[PDB]
Amino acid sequence: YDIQAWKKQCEELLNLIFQCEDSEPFRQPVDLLEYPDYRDIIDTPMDFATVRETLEAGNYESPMELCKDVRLIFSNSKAYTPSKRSRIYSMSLRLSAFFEEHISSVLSDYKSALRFHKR
Ligand SMILES: N#Cc1cc(Br)ccc1O
Repeated sequence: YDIQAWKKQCEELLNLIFQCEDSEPFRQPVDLLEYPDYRDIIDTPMDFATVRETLEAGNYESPMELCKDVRLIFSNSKAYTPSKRSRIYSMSLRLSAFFEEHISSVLSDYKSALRFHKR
């Protein structure tokens, strides 16, 4: 019932995501020089370095907030892709499946810890 355990669990999951080749297009903000119309479609850019920095600065209160930012990386990729068959979008789908498979226990354990704290 450790209410703080999610933070190191998220740090370790972000480390795995950074080791994965599929994360390369998402490790840093999208390059506006390569994609000059990016901000005409995407209102809120997000990337894994920003997620990691926000976590390390102590600026997430819960793993749900981290999960909302990670999911924004994937929805941005889906909204900017010109095709559902594109390379970068295809990498986003595999990364998303891996992230969701691993974040599920983090969220469940945190929510269970909070419910126990308030019993
Ligand atoms: N992150 C990540 C990831 C992990 C495995 Br296993 C396979 C594909 C991926 O995109």
